[PDB]
Amino acid sequence: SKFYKIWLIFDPRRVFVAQGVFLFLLAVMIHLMLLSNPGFNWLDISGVKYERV
Amino acid sequence: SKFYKIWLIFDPRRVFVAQGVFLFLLAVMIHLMLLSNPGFNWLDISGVKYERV
Amino acid sequence: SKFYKIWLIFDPRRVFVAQGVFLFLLAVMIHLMLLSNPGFNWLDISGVKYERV
Amino acid sequence: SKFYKIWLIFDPRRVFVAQGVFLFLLAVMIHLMLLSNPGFNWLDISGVKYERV
Amino acid sequence: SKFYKIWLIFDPRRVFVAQGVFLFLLAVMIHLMLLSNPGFNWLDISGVKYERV
Amino acid sequence: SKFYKIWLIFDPRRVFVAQGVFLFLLAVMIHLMLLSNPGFNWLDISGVKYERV
Amino acid sequence: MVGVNFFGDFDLASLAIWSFWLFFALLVYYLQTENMREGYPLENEDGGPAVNQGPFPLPSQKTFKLPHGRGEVTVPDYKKEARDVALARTAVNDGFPHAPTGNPMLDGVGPASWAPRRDIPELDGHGHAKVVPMSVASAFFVSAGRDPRGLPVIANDMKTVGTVTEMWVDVAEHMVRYLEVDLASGGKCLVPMTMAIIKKHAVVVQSISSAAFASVPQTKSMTEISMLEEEKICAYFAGGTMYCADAKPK
Amino acid sequence: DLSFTGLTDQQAQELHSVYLQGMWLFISVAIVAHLAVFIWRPWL
Amino acid sequence: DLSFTGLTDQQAQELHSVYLQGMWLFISVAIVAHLAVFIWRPWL
Amino acid sequence: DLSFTGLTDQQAQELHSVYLQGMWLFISVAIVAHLAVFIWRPWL
Amino acid sequence: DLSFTGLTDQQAQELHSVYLQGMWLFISVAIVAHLAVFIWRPWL
Amino acid sequence: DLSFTGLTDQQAQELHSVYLQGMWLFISVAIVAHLAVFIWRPWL
Amino acid sequence: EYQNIFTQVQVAGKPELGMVEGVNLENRTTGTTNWPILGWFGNAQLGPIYLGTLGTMSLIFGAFWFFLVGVSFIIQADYSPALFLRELFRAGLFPPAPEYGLSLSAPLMEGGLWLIASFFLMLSVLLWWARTYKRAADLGMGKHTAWAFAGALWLMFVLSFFRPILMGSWSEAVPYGIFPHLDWTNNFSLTHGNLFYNPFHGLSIAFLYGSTMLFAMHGATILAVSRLGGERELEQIVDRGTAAERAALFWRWTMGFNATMEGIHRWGWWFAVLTPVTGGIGILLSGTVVEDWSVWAQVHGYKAL
Amino acid sequence: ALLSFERKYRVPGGTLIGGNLFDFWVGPFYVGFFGVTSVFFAALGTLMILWGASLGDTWNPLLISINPPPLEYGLGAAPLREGGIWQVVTLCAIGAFVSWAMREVEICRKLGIGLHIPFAFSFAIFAYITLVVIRPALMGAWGHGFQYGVFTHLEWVNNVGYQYGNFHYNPLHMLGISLFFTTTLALGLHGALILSAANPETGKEMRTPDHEDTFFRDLVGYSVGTLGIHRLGLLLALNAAFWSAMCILASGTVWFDQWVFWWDWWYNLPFWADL
Ligand code: BCL
Ligand code: BCL
Ligand SMILES: CC[C@H]1c2cc3[nH]c4c(c3C)C(=O)[C@H](C(=O)OC)c4c3nc(cc4[nH]c(cc(n2)[C@@H]1C)c(C(C)=O)c4C)[C@@H](C)[C@@H]3CCC(=O)OC/C=C(\C)CCC[C@H](C)CCC[C@H](C)CCCC(C)C
Ligand SMILES: CCCCCCCCCCCCCCCCCC(=O)OC[C@H](COP(=O)(O)OCCN)OC(=O)CCCCCCCCCCCCCCCCC
Ligand SMILES: CCCCCCCCCCCCCCCCCC(=O)OC[C@H](COP(=O)(O)OCCN)OC(=O)CCCCCCCCCCCCCCCCC
Ligand SMILES: COC(C)(C)C/C=C/C(C)=C/C=C/C(C)=C/C=C/C(C)=C/C=C/C=C(C)/C=C/C=C(/C)CC/C=C(/C)CCC=C(C)C
Ligand SMILES: COC(C)(C)C/C=C/C(C)=C/C=C/C(C)=C/C=C/C(C)=C/C=C/C=C(C)/C=C/C=C(\C)CC/C=C(\C)CCC=C(C)C
Ligand SMILES: COC(C)(C)C/C=C/C(C)=C/C=C/C(C)=C/C=C/C(C)=C/C=C/C=C(C)/C=C\C=C(\C)CC/C=C(\C)CCC=C(C)C
Ligand SMILES: COC(C)(C)C/C=C/C(C)=C/C=C/C(C)=C/C=C/C(C)=C/C=C/C=C(C)\C=C/C=C(/C)CC/C=C(/C)CCC=C(C)C
Ligand SMILES: COC(C)(C)C/C=C/C(C)=C/C=C/C(C)=C/C=C/C(C)=C/C=C/C=C(C)\C=C/C=C(\C)CC/C=C(\C)CCC=C(C)C
Ligand SMILES: [Fe+3]
Repeated sequence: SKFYKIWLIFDPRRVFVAQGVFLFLLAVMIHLMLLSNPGFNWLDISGVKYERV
Repeated sequence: SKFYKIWLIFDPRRVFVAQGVFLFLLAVMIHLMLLSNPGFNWLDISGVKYERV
Repeated sequence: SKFYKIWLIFDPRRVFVAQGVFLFLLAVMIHLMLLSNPGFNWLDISGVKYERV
Repeated sequence: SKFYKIWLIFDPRRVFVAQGVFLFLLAVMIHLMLLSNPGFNWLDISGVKYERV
Repeated sequence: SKFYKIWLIFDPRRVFVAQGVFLFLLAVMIHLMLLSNPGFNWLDISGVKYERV
Repeated sequence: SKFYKIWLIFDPRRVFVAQGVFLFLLAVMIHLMLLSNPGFNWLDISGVKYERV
Repeated sequence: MVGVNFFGDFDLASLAIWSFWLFFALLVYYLQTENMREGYPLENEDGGPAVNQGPFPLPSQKTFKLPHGRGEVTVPDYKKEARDVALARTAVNDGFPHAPTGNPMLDGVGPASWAPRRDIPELDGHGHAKVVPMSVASAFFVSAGRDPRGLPVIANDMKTVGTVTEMWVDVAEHMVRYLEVDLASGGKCLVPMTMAIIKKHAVVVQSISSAAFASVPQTKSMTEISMLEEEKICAYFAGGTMYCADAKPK
Repeated sequence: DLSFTGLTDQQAQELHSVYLQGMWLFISVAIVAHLAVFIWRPWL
Repeated sequence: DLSFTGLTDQQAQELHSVYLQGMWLFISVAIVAHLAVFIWRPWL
Repeated sequence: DLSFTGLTDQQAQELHSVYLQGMWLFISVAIVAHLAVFIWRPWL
Repeated sequence: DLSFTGLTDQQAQELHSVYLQGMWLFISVAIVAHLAVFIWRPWL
Repeated sequence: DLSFTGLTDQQAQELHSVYLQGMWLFISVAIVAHLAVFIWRPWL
Repeated sequence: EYQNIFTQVQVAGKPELGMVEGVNLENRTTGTTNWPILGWFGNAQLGPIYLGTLGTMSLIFGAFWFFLVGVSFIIQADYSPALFLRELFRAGLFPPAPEYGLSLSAPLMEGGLWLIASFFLMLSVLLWWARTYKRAADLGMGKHTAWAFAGALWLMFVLSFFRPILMGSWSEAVPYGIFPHLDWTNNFSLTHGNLFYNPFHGLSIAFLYGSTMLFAMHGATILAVSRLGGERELEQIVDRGTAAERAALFWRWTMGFNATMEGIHRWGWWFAVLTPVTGGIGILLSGTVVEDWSVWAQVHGYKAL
Repeated sequence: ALLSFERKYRVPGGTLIGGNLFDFWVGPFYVGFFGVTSVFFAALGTLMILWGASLGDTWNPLLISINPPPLEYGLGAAPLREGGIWQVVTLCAIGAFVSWAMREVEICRKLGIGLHIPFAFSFAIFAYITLVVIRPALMGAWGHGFQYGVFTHLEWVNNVGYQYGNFHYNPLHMLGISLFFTTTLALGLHGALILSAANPETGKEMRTPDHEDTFFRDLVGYSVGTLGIHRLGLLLALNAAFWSAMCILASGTVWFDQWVFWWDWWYNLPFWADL
């Protein structure tokens, strides 16, 4: 409920910077897993769906 | 009990950092272990289930 | 018995952190050793039990 | 058998940590030598005793 | 006869630690030598003796 | 004759430690030399003597 | 990108290597010009500007801020050396040695040359004098090796000039830097630890004669030493390595 | 007053509020994206 | 009062309460996830 | 120096008590886990 | 009372006593374990 | 009583006594073990 | 003459705990020990260390990577402590086989554990990089150390991250054994023709040799001018003395040009940094652009025939 | 053209052989007796390299190669077109390298400073002489020296490396590689630390040598110190040179199989021999 007091413990600037870099790397990592798998590579799936688009 | 005395011993910042680190490590390792096994690899499981999905 | 006096000799910070690390690493080792055995690999066992779950 | 005088000389912290590390290593080595032997490997033995447990 | 005076020369900590490490290493050496030789390897001896135990 | 003068020249602790280490290395080396030769390996000799002890 | 080439056999690999050569020529230019912040412009052998100055032009001025209120330093400074040098050329052409016009060691020329540094002590990170006698440091003690204090000091001719009475240490980097010698001449003397060998019986200084010890550059104070005094003392010993070498045995 | 950061108990109110707004925006967008992906190509 | 950390006991009360609230939320979500995964593919 | 750690007699008590309860909870959960695993696949 | 660690005689006494209880527990459990293992699979 | 270790005379005798007792116990147990092992599998 | 190779007499005062210039002191340990066997060569103080968030996280991730490599060794030794010790240099944790491509679906003992360990190794080196940056930032120093470390990290990441992705297979990353990664290096040269005919491998070697030669030269120079206040390199940058002058005149008279006290360290920085920077470029081009550096050299006129 | 502080150091003295006969400068370069010999040796070696190139079929400076005599000439002097040019260049190279070091000695004596630089360069010279003299003499043929060419001496490195299987499994080679890698790392760290102290963050005063002690103590827990880093870099590089020379000297003289089989002493220790 009263989770706001984290800002009394951790510095907002550093937690925002770390959160941003963490989220970016996580997003890139998941997209690259999906492109790795030939069941979720969306470029090739779309190529086959429309018969080479 | 009255476990709160732990925060009298350890600085909360170090505890929070360590605990987040170990939770992240644990989650990454479990997910990768499941992906390595071909009975719990959900991407490939779905690919088989939905006839290429 | 009267084990409590050890906390007058050993720093609780060091002891607690060391026990935490040691127990975590021991548990990881035991689980990985069990997964390597193809008689206690519970993921594969469940795969067999339910006919590919 | 008034051996308590050893604590007058030896640091209890140092001797306790050394004993603990040495005992853990000893137990691990004995267990691993037993697991290595296919006559005392209890994971593979139970597999045969219960017809693949 | 009166070998006690040596504790005035040699510091007891260094002697006791060196001697403990010494005896441990010597015992480990002898056990490994017996285990290395396949005529005093007691694990395989028992395996043969009790029909694979 | 009057050799005790050397104990006024060479420190008993250093000399005794070197002597102990040297004698141990010598005895170990001689024993391993004997064990290497398949003519004086007493374990194998006992094995042959008692028809596999 | 295998086998696919620009320009008819010019590759992404060819492109990369040519790109590197271009970058490396630029980096060599940068490195050379960075290394021209001392000693330029080139002079002629009479103190005037040289006719040739080299293919590389001088870099732009750069400033250092100095801690503990010791101003700023901009380089290249374009200034000429701030000391007179008692030499005289031995030939009207160029490329030949200039000969000392008096005593090379007392004048401070050749291997005895000193640079005109500031007449203030070098400081540690806390603003205190960096090199001091152990009578001042007072928490320093000999930790290993043999203490030279009280030993006789022997010059490069086998004659003893006095005894070691004090060590001067660097309080920032825990090191001995000078030995203070009490001289039978009548006064005191600092000897660089880099120029002394400590042995069981004596400290031997194989760069300076016994007559040279009578005239070692002095310090204003016996509790601190300026960088100028340091230059003069160390230069005196290093120059003795040439101008005292005939006093050696045989 | 407890402050490992020097901030005020109220300054944590405003920072927390704005951080929650940004958080909820990001998560709502991610939720809609996951719904769309799951319709387009289900993974469970 | 002893303070390795500079924390007063009343600050420890609140900090521990909030920590427990967060931990319980995390564990409850993980429990729901495990029930769902067990229904989807049981592993024992 | 009786107190190598800055702890006193009584706060050493309280720390030991909470440590011992935590250890007991860990061990009891481990015992139950081992019983369940032994029923599921006995290794002895 | 000479002591390389500074612990007096009496703390040595109580520390030695508690050390003995711990040591006897460890050895007695190990004895029971070795008996059980020898029954299960003898090794000599 | 010149002493490098710093111990005066009284520690020497009791130290030696307990040391010798432990020594003799160790060799006695080793002798019993060697007799048992020799009976089990003679090596000479 | 005293060669300043070993200290003659060591001295010690109060231990030095560091400069305070914006460092969080509560993250700096307080215990120093003074070890005189090191004081013969360098400093004797085993000083405090700084331990903050980045260092703790980096150590945790790296230690876990190390642990996971060890556990794999134990398992492939078939649990034997004897094989484990006999094969401590010959065993490796190997990447997945080629058939698994870049997918994350390879058995745990056939590349999966390699992937998990590799992830945590990646995390720790990047956190250590951030540490090298932030320790400089907290003292108010320039960022040269972090940039230099970034160059070495670039070679590391082309080795196991960038190039295997561009080749489409984890199987081309380097395994985690002492002898098997040397085997990997040998195999890599053997499969791409001959890596001697890789121009960036040649340039990397030139910068390795040059950085070794340069620091022979620079250490010898500073030692030779130590009679003057030579090794106090800082404060000779801002107040030139005879040590800097004589060091410059030695090399000017010897080879016709010289450096300055500040600028020799730029040469060394660039020679050291260019070794992994240029090396990474040459590995990245191998397989991706050039398959056989021998025939490429023949076509580009520096291998005969 | 003299540097603005150079004049006071241009004094007579410091020579070893010919007194004031050669005690003069040519531009920046000090000459001395060994400058005359080093110039002559370098010019003659370069000019025989060019003459040997003329006798081949390429003027491409990356394909020119002067080859040692065939093995059948042993340690004899070969006909000048059948390995003799290589021997002439090798003798010229030794003459120039040694003359260069002796010239460095004279410059150190004139600017009264230590002789560490010629000493270190002599370690480099020893590695070269091991490569072309010591090892081929023990093997009994000059033709075991390496051919002189920008890319053909790499063919020598390749052939000799693969004679003993994979050359990585050479313990002295391992030691030498570690010293080369470590000296490069140390150069990187030392240059970076100096530059960081001299070039702070914008607007800050220049850092002290205390700050750089503090930087490494914070980063790794240890600081070797200003004097220590130079001693360390010097000895690291010298050991890399020496152990590389020992590496190559051992191969073909005292060891002849694939270097991988050397570790069979550890792998065939009798207790785990058969496992
Ligand atoms: C048969 C073998 C092949 C061969 C195959 C290869 C291959 C393959 C590679 C090289 C590479 C290199 N080769 Mg080779 N090479 C051969 C012959 C040679 C010869 C010779 C005399 O014959 C020489 C001198 C060299 C020299 C070199 C180097 C110049 C270069 C590596 C540069 C570098 O920075 O490395 C040292 C730096 C690193 C390895 C960077 C990574 C280190 C990281 C930063 C460490 C961080 C910390 C770590 C994770 C954890 C532990 C720390 C804890 C404290 C415990 N090669 C032959 C032809 N060579 C590399 C290169 O760049 O090629 C272009 C490379 O990948
Ligand atoms: C198939 C190839 C084999 C192999 C086979 C060999 C062989 C064979 C040898 C080495 C040697 C070495 N190898 Mg290996 N090596 C391999 C892979 C590697 C790898 C790697 C990452 O894979 C590395 C880092 C190394 C590293 C090294 C070094 C330890 C060493 C080279 C340095 C040296 O000798 O300096 C010594 C420096 C010199 C000889 C330079 C001398 C310079 C002289 C004094 C001055 C010249 C001036 C010049 C003419 C002037 C021009 C004028 C201009 C004005 C400038 N090797 C593979 C496995 N390696 C060599 C060695 O140890 O040699 C001693 C060697 O012989
Ligand atoms: C310019 C290029 C050169 C260079 C540069 C360079 N390297 C650098 C730097 C720079 C400028 C740094 O700032 C950085 C540094 O901090 O140096 C002191 C670093 C450094 N370069 C290093 C190594 C290194 N550099 C190399 C190469 C080079 N680095 C190039 C030649 C090599 C080679 C040649 O292979 C190596 C091996 C490190 C000393 C350091 C980077 C520190 C680092 O990466 O930390 C990450 C941490 C880990 C992986 C943690 C490991 C933890 C231990 C294994 C724990 C042990 C615990 C216990 C024993 C038990 C363990 C198991 C389980 C039970 C836990
Ligand atoms: C027969 C063929 C002859 C050549 C073929 C040999 C191969 C050459 C390859 C390396 C080049 C080495 C040649 C070095 C030249 C030596 C002469 C010299 O440098 O002095 C002349 C010049 C004048 O000095 P100065 O007046 O003080 O300059 C500042 C004033 N404006 O001083 C200067 O120019 C100052 C500039 C310094 C030059 C920087 C040196 C760069 C060396 C880095 C190389 C490392 C990478 C090499 C890669 C090798 C790959 C194979
Ligand atoms: C056809 C196109 C081909 C390319 C040709 C064009 C290239 C032109 C670029 C100029 C050539 C180099 C000459 C100038 C660069 C030298 C650096 C410099 O100018 O000064 C150094 C400067 C820092 O200034 P400083 O006084 O030191 O103060 C900083 C205080 N913190 O700044 C620096 O210190 C620079 C520090 C960063 C330098 C690199 C660090 C490496 C980091 C990781 C490298 C990994 C990336 C690998 C890239 C490979 C891509 C395939
Ligand atoms: C297959 O094996 C092959 C390896 C046979 C060959 C092996 C040969 C071997 C293994 C020879 C080994 C000989 C040895 C060294 C035997 C052991 C000697 C020792 C040191 C035994 C010690 C036993 C137990 C002790 C000291 C008690 C342990 C447990 C306790 C609870 C008391 C101390 C520890 C704690 C945690 C309590 C006090 C501390 C606190 C903080 C309360
Ligand atoms: C994927 O790779 C591999 C295959 C390695 C194996 C692992 C797979 C998995 C599942 C790994 C585990 C992934 C994790 C850690 C999932 C958990 C993710 C979390 C915790 C996501 C949280 C996201 C975002 C939060 C909590 C908040 C976001 C807030 C914003 C975006 C708003 C920020 C902007 C603001 C506040 C504007 C105002 C700014 C100022 C300075 C006032
Ligand atoms: C079979 O393979 C096995 C190998 C998978 C791999 C691993 C096996 C092992 C070792 C598994 C078990 C590992 C362990 C030890 C798990 C225990 C995990 C714990 C302790 C989870 C607890 C989490 C508690 C959290 C995350 C606390 C809070 C949650 C939040 C979202 C933060 C809220 C807290 C606040 C806001 C307090 C901040 C303070 C103030 C004043 C606001
Ligand atoms: C008693 O306890 C233990 C078990 C300690 C016994 C331990 C034994 C040990 C620790 C043995 C360890 C041995 C060795 C040989 C360690 C060193 C191995 C070597 C030679 C490592 C060299 C590696 C070179 C490189 C280039 C490594 C990594 C490069 C990267 C770019 C890492 C990132 C790569 C990937 C694929 C990250 C993956 C990310 C995802 C999301 C899958
Ligand atoms: C199964 O596969 C392979 C694994 C077959 C075979 C492996 C065989 C091996 C390696 C066998 C031998 C393993 C060994 C040597 C195991 C030793 C285990 C030990 C030493 C266990 C001792 C544990 C001691 C304690 C005190 C454990 C837990 C205590 C706590 C968790 C205290 C909790 C209280 C805390 C953290 C205070 C605050 C309270 C809370 C609730 C946070
Ligand atoms: Fe330097």
